[PDB]
Amino acid sequence: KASLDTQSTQVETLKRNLIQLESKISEAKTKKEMLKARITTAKAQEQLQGM
Amino acid sequence: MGLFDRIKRVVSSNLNDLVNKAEDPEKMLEQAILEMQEDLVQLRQGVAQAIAAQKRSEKQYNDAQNEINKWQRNAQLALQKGDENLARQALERKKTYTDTSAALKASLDTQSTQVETLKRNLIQLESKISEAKTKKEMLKARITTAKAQEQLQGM
Repeated sequence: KASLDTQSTQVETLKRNLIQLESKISEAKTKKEMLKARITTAKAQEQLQGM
Repeated sequence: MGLFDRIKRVVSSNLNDLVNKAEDPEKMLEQAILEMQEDLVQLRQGVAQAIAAQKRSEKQYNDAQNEINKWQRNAQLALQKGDENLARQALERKKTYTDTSAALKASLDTQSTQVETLKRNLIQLESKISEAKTKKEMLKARITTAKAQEQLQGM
């Protein structure tokens, strides 16, 4: 029972860690999205040259 | 000295030759436009991905809220039980979860603001391509006038 309780506590922590990890990837994606927005501005400058 | 001097003469000739080969109004605009179109599609996909990512975060946030509610019920049960340790553990669990939920909500709000900006940017980008098309249309009209002059020669 003691081992099970410890195991139960451990799995819950892992699940919480997994959720945190999942949150971290979303944050990275958000950072990537900001970078993508910057790329569009560079593309716009190129478009002006074409005109 | 002349080696450096030789490069300058060569560079001017090389630069002039290179620009002339690629100096096509339609080709230059098209290449940039194609890249822009691809970028726009990628941006739209990214926005869709961001929305999907945001939805996943919301689901996680919803689960956390449900967990807090479950914890609250347990805390109430602990008080009825009269065990101090059980009640204390529940309170600690509620506080960390609440902080996490608040952080998630703040992140979600920021994400929501960011996706909206991207959507607005995409709309602006879409407007920009239309403007380019309008410019191209004006150029096309000019071409017809040139064709008319050629037609007169044929007569």
